[PDB]
Amino acid sequence: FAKLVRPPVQIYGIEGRYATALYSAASKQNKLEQVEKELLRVGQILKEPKMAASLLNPYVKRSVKVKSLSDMTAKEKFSPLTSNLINLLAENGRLTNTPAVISAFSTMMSVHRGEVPCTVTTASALDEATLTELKTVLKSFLSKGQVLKLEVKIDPSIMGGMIVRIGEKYVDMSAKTKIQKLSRAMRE
Amino acid sequence: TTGRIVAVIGAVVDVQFDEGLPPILNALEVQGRETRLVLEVAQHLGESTVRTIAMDGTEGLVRGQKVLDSGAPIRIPVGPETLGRIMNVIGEPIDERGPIKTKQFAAIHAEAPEFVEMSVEQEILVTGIKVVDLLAPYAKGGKIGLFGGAGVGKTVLIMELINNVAKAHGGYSVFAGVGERTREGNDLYHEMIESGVINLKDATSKVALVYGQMNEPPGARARVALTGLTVAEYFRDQEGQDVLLFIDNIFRFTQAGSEVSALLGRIPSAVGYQPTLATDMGTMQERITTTKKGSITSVQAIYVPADDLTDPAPATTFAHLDATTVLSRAIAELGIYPAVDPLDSTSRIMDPNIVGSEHYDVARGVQKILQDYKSLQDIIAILGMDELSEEDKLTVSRARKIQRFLSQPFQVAEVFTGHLGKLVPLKETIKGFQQILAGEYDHLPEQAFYMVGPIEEAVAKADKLAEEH
Amino acid sequence: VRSSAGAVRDAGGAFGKREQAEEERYFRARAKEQLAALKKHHENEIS
Amino acid sequence: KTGTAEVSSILEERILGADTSVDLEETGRVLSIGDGIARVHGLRNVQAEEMVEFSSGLKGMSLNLEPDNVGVVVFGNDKLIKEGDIVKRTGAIVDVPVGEELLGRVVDALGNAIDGKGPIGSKARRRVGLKAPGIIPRISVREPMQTGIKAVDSLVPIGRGQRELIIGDRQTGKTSIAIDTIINQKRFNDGTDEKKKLYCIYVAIGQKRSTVAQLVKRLTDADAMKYTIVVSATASDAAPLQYLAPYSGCSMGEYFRDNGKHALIIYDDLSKQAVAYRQMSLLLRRPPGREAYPGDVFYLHSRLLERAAKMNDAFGGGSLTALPVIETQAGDVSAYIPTNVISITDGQIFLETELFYKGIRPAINVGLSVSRVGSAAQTRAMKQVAGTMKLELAQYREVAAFAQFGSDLDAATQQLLSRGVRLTELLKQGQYSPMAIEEQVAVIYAGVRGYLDKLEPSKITKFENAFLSHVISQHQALLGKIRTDGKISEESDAKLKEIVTNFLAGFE
Ligand SMILES: Nc1ncnc2c1ncn2[C@@H]1O[C@H](COP(=O)(O)OP(=O)(O)OP(=O)(O)O)[C@@H](O)[C@H]1O
Ligand SMILES: Nc1ncnc2c1ncn2[C@@H]1O[C@H](COP(=O)(O)OP(=O)(O)O)[C@@H](O)[C@H]1O
Ligand SMILES: [Mg+2]
Ligand SMILES: [Mg+2]
Repeated sequence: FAKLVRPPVQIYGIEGRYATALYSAASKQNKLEQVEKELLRVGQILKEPKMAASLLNPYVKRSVKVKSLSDMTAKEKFSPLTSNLINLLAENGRLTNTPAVISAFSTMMSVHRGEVPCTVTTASALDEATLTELKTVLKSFLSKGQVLKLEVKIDPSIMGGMIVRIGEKYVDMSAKTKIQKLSRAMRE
Repeated sequence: TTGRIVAVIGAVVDVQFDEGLPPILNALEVQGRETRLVLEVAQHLGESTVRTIAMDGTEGLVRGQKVLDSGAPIRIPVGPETLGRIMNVIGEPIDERGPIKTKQFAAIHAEAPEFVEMSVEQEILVTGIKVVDLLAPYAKGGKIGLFGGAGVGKTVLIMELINNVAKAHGGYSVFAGVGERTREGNDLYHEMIESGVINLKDATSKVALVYGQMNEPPGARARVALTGLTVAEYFRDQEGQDVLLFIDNIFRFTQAGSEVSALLGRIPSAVGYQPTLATDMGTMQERITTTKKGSITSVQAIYVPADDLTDPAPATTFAHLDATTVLSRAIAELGIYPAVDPLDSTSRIMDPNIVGSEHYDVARGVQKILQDYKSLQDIIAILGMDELSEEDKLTVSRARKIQRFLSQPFQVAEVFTGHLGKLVPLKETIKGFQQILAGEYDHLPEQAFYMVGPIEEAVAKADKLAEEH
Repeated sequence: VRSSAGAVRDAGGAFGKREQAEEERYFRARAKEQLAALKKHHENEIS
Repeated sequence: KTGTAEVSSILEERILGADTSVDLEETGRVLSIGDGIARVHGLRNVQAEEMVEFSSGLKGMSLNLEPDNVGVVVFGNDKLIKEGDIVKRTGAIVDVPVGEELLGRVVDALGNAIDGKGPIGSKARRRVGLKAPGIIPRISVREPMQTGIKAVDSLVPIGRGQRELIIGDRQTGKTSIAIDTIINQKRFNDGTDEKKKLYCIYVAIGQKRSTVAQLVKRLTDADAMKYTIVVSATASDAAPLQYLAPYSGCSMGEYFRDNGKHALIIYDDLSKQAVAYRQMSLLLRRPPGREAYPGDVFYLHSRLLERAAKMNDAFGGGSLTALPVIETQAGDVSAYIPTNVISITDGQIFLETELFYKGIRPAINVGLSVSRVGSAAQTRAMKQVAGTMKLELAQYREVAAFAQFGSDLDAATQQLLSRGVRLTELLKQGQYSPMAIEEQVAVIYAGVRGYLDKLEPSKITKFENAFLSHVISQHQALLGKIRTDGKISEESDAKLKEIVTNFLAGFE
């Protein structure tokens, strides 16, 4: 078979297989950025209430769906890769999980351009200076060229401190866990 | 080629290859293990993944561990240097004596001999056991079965055969322990060292041992039989000589095959066995054969789950054997040892034109008298012995004498009975049973015949019983 | 479903043990008698 | 939901327009391979049960045609097949060679010689999956198929075009029945009567190669290979070959049936063809039924056994007897495959081990044996003696319980027991020593007229022996008269009376 080039992050499931096929197809020939832009475009194109209502009805024949999608793709001037992907999803009847593919490829493209999603959780918000030093130290955690994608949720359930996720790495300096640890130490 | 573990479920490992896939049955080596873990490819799942069964514990495997592809099936060391050693499924030694230094490595998977290689000659192999020699005589180059449940004498009988045939056998010998107690493996190692078949000093060892006991994961039990079979095959071909091949038990091969089938995606069949039971057993039992280039005498112990001879595993195994000796628990309860069932045992050579008309007629007379005894036992349960026709009592007396006279003391069962082992030449067994049937002993009591060699020993035991009466 | 010879003692119920004992007692008695006769023959043939 | 062709390789190919350079009509690429089942992508123009050929020189039969893929069963070890291989159509359903060029040759399930005697002649080919005849070509079974066994020929007659069934346990004598039937046909094949010659086919499914080699030696010893074909599908063979071998044998026999000759095919053993089909079906993920057997297993055996016919003279008059062998377990003829094939066939020769060890070898258990064709498949002389023999044996079987008692019962039951014991000792037979019909009728006639009520039973098996030799040497004219004539004429009856009395008058 054709030795497909594997994506960086492995997505699994039906969306995973379709997205890995698309990523392998795009990586050779080199069209990942353009195909991602086209995928984002079709993200809205199909979302149109008329098109969505006409594509979620399984009683319109697959022939009509494929013809309508060919007309839409021609009317939008896509790469042959995206047009063939939409045709393939339509033939197999996998339109109801099309967004999961566009989502998957996004997750698959973000890692391609080097990104490590991050999460920070605190009892209360932060002052921008402290957020800046967090940015600096977390970028210290990463490697070379690996941009960071910070997210700062606020969880009052914890009683203070901080909780930080960098990919699968996890550091929990929250008051709640220290309280739990010390309390359990007492009871033993 | 280099691949990458992508799943670990029990003993089944899914390995993904970015380059070219390895063919089915190839051996792969996991990189990053302190010991040696070898996976064997069993399926191609598409998308470059291959499913495999691990020949060792899959503990501490990490999704992503690199894997090397050896390019050939599991290749074991073969030759005269394996004699006196012990081995795994993958051929590395487990006797703590250093590397096996051979020049030839043989793959454990091979095609069975073709039809234009079969030997069609049969000649009795005298084992020295009365019941075996009389009713189900073995044959040189033939495959022997030893069916029977648990605790009936399979291991003792096979040890007795190694004591007899193997000790005084010029050719070599191989013993494959497949999924049996490790205690027994150690006991056999030491018993051979004592006897002298395994010589730890010189290079005069006559036995090669392969072990994959019941602590091993199913992958290793399902293949240690093939490893022992490969050693035996080499000694059959290149050495061009007679070989013995003892296997204990060959039901653990089937069972180990059944412990992974459900995880390989196969629907179960029959009583929860893999769908490929008969094919998997045939592709193995068809390499244990006496071609025209050599000659393997194969003795197999076959566990029968719950004494059930109609279970799919023993039922299928029946068709691959020339001789069978169905050890029975109902006879072992009576104290008749070996508990070989005289009516449920058979042999191919048991024909008047191969053994002789005297031997054949004696055997058939014994079987007929025992069957008549069984028919009478139903009546005796209602009447009583006191109400039988004075001829029927004669049948019962002869039948009980013959039932006891088939018992024999082994040289390996000294510990249990405390008696001494006897080897009974074939002519003496035929004479003894012909006389017992002819009536030349209808005055000696039954117990005189219990656990004795030739008939004269029964006469002497009766004399002693009478003197100390 | 059929029946076969030697089935009463294959079940091993109560009739099986009863038959086993009915056989064993009788043949113990006959063994005793035969042993006595064997001793008598021994003595009478010593000379 | 999911499909097996939705793997990312196929989708990758189709996304960048690389699916147009591949001929997905007569070629395919293996998606999966495992446990002897390959799942192939493509082959859009492949017919059900057509044979495809893999790149590595192997063959396979395409059984499951699903929307996504084709399920091929490989004819050998799947060691050589790898995912991504190339599978090409052969274009033709599986067929085998046929003709007189196979006689005396051992072949495998596909007609390839395996005895190393050279290539197989083979002028004509025949598809193994051909519909049997219909209601009309056949005509009632009339001619006898001489088994050469006293019990089978006397109490369980087998005609030509009949489907008997040698059902029994393990090691009871089924293959011995088959081999004696095969060996007894030499007296007809050697002769010149062209409507009595029977050609034999022995299908050996799932037996080890040593057994088949010994069997071929046994046939050669008896000079019974020059008219025998042996089709081996031994244990080491892949499941599809064991599945097909009965059909290859049946087509090699349908050739003889169509061309006016007579054939006898011994599917030994069918309970192993059922197992091979069960494996193939379970690995193709087909829905299991009772005991894990697929739903269409009765169909599997019926479409095979319903090809044993007796064509009428407007088609040639040939015939194809079938003698399927089934190994029951404990004694359970109510299991699944025993039930199917008992409901398919026309009789059953039911063998025992109790009888085998009581000394009644062959262990044919009459009473449970039956032949729904019956007297229609017997000669007139055999009818005459066998009617009385069967009646007397039936009388003896309902008072056999008293045998141990016997004495202290009326005179009628004494006579019944005596006659029954003599008759059973008569039906005993050696091994590989079939008997011509004249010999059988002479022996049974002596037995059933009381001329052995004086002999002790232990001596009967000797009488039967010596007596037979006498007639086979001194009195050949009477035997020839009975044989050619087919009946016992009053003069021949008187001659038999005198012969039996004269020989018995001085025996001791
Ligand atoms: N009529 C007979 N007289 C003497 N011996 C017999 C007779 N029939 C069969 N035997 C012996 O019984 C043994 C078993 O017979 P055979 O193998 O034909 O039965 P089987 O059911 O085909 O065995 P399996 O089914 O296990 O292959 C053989 O060794 C054969 O020689
Ligand atoms: N020849 C014999 N004489 C006396 N007892 C025996 C003999 N063979 C086996 N046994 C009994 O059986 C037991 C061993 O059975 P074994 O053969 O090891 O089990 P299995 O056959 O299930 O592997 C011993 O404890 C012993 O009491
Ligand atoms: Mg044991
Ligand atoms: Mg047989």
